[PDB]
Amino acid sequence: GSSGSSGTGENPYECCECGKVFSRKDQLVSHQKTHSGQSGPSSG
Ligand SMILES: [Zn+2]
Repeated sequence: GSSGSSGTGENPYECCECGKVFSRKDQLVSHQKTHSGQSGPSSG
């Protein structure tokens, strides 16, 4: 059976950073928060 068994299932919220899917964006946001991205000690 060769049908690309990479990524069983598809969802609108799939953290590419590590590779974790969620149910509601909300839950994802809290996850992506601790992931690569523009966030640090700014000046203001
Ligand atoms: Zn992640």
